Amino acid sequence: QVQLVQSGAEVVKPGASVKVSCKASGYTFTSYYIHWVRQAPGQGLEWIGSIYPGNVNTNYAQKFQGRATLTVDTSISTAYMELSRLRSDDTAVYYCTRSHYGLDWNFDVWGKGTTVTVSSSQVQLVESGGGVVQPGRSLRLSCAASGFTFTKAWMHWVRQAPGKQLEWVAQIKDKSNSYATYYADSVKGRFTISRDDSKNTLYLQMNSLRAEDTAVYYCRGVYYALSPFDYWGQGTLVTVSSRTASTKGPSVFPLAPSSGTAALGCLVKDYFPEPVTVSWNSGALTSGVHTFPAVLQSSGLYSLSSVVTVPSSSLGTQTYICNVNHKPSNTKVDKKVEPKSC
Amino acid sequence: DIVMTQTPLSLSVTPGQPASISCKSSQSLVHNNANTYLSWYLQKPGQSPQSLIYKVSNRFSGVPDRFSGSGSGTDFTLKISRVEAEDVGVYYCGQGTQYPFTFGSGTKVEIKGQPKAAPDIQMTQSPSSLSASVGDRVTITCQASQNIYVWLNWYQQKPGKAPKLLIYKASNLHTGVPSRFSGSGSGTDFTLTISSLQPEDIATYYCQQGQTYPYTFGQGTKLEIKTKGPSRTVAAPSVFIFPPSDEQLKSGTASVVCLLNNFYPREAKVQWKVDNALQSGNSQESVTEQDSKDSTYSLSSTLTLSKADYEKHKVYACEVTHQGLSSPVTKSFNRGEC
Repeated sequence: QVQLVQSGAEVVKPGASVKVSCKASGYTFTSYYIHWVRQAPGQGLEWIGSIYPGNVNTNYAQKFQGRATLTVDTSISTAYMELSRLRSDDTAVYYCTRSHYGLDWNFDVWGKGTTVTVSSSQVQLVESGGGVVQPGRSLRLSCAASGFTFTKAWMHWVRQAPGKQLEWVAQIKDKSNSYATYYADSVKGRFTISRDDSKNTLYLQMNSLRAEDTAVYYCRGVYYALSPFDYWGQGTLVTVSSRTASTKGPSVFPLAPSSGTAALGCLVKDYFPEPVTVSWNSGALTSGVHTFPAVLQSSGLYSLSSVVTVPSSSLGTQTYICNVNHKPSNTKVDKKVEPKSC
Repeated sequence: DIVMTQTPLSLSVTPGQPASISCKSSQSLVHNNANTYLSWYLQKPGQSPQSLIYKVSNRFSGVPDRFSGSGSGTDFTLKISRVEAEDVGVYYCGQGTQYPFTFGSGTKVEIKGQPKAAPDIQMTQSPSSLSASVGDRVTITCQASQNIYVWLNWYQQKPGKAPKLLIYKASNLHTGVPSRFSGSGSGTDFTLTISSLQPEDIATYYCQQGQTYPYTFGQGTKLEIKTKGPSRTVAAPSVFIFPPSDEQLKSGTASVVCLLNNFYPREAKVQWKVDNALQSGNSQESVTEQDSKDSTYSLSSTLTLSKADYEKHKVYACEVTHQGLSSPVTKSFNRGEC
C-alpha cells in the first residue's frame, strides 16, 4: 500500500514559520518526485514546489522562492516543507504528493493534507471596527494588545489614505503621564483616543467624519527606555461615504436552554450588511447546528438565530460558545451560552 | 508642523545591490533631552508598516544588519547594503520630536529585472457547476491560456478529501480509475467525459497543466446529482421557546424566539399568544434549506416587542400546527419564573 502520511494540524502566528512533514511508505522514496500543493479554504489548488529525493534537486514556484524550503530525510523516507514569514492568506490545507514514475508533471499519490491556520489573534496589535460611515456621523475603532507590557507603552493611531503617505492621528500616554492625549490639528475636537489598561485595549472615537478621513487606520505602540519597540497593528479601512449604507457590527445575545434533548443558541442582531459567519466552540461543534437565514428588520439591520440541539446531560459539563464574525465591520464576538441558574 | 521630505521618489536596483534613501526635515529633530527621534519604516506592498530604525541609527530587535541609518540635525539617510527580494516596498521616515508627529512622503524601492518570462499558464474550466442524472453522459472542458500540447491532467476531489488523479497526459486513464472516465484534446482545449454517471461521481473536478513551471490548476467544476427518490417519512418538529435575555432587555427591545427543529413536510403554522391573546404582524419567520442528510427543515419564529410591552404581560406562547403532530403543540414560559 503506497501511502503518504502527513503531520498534524498546526496553528501558527503571522510572521512565524511552519514546517510540515510527509512520511512515504510502500515504495522507494528516492526514485519519485515529491510535490507540495496547497488549498485555501473554499478555493482551488496551488503548486508550491517539488523535490527529487534521490539528488535533492528542487523547483519552486516564483511566488514561493525564498520563502518555502523543501527538504528530505532519506533515512526515514520523509519530506518536509517549511514556509516562513506567514501571512493571512497562507491558511490552507497543505498536501504532499508523489509523481508517477519517471516524470514530475502529475500528482499520482496524495497525502490527506495538513491544516495550517495562521491565527488572526496572535499578534502584538489587532484592530476591531471599521467599514462605511456617513459624512457627519461617528464610528469607533478599538485595538487589542498582546505580547508586550501595554501599560508602559505610548499608544498611537496613524492613518493612510489610499495611495498617500502615513499621517499621524493621535497619541495617548501612560498612567505616569496622566494618560495625556495629543492630536493632529485636523482631528482636534472630533476624535478622541482612549485606553483601558485592564483590558489591554486602545480606542479611537471618531465624530463628525469627513470624506478626507477615509483611510486605513493603524494602531501603534511605542516604547523606548532599555528594550525599545514600535509595533503596528493590521490596519482597518474606514470609508466615509454617503453613497453606501453604513456598516454596523452585530450584537449577540444568548438563547439559554430551558429549565432528553435540549436546544440553545445565539441571537445575532443589528448588523449590516450581510454576511455574518457563526460557529460553535470555535468549530468543534457542528452536528445539530442550524444557522437560519438573516432577515432585514424594520430598523434596516439584519438579525438571525443560530441554534444547536445537545443532550441535556451535557448542560452541566460542556461549555457552549457561539463565535460570530462580521467581516464588513471587522468585528468578532464570542458569547458563552449557559443554563440560567436560579 | 515639521515637514519631512524624502528623496528619491522611487528607485530600482538589480537583486542584491545597495540602495540609499534620504530624509530632510524642515527643522532640527534634536529634542530638548538631546535625543533625535528619527525613525525609519518599511511598508511592504499591501501590508502594515514595520519599524526598522529608531533614534537615527538603532535597529529594533530582529531587524537585519543590512539596514543602517545615519545623519543628524535635518539630514538623515537609510542605507540598505543589499536589497533582497523581501526588502521591496515603500520606506518612510518619521519624527517624534515635536507635535504634531509627522512622516515623510515615502521612497519606493523595487527590483528591476531585465529578463521578462512567459506568463504563468491560466487554466479555465467550464461549466462552473452542473447538475446531472445517474446514467447521463457528462462532459466538462478546460481551456489553457497557452498551447500545452498534451501535458494536461484531470483530478477528482470530494469534500474533505485529497484530490485523486483520473487522467494524465490528456487521454491516459490512471490505474484503478473506472473506465467510464476518458479524456481528449490537445493544444488549448481539453475535455473530460464520464460515459455514464454514477452516484459516487459527485465531486469537484480539476484540470492541471504539466508543461511549464509553475504547474497550475483550473478553478474547478462542481458536479452535482439531485436525488431522484420519494419523499422522506413525516417528521414532527420538536419545539422550543426562548425568553429574551436580560442582556437584551438592557437595550429596550425584547425578542422571543420559537424554534421548530427538523420537521417534514415543509408546511407548518406558528401562532404567538401573549397572555392568551393571539398576535399578528409582530413576528418574523426564517427557514433553513432542506437538510442535506435527513431532508428535514428547521424554522425560527421571532416575536419582537418593546421592553415596556414585554414587562406588562405574563405568559408567552408559540403554538405549532404540523401534520406530524396529532394536535397543535404549545410551548410557553411565564415571565419571571425560572
